[PDB]
Amino acid sequence: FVNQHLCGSDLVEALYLVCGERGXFYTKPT
Amino acid sequence: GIVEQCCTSICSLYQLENYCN
Repeated sequence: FVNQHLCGSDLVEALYLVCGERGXFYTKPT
Repeated sequence: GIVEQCCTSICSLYQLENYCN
């Protein structure tokens, strides 16, 4: 898994694939 | 904040699970 310093950009990235707020934040909706 | 441990410490998948649950 990923147990390092991911700070926002990454920690929020895992926050997506993880919780995803039941939807999606907004990064690259290609 | 989050980065505090998810940037200065270690961020685990369960720790963020708590960030949203």
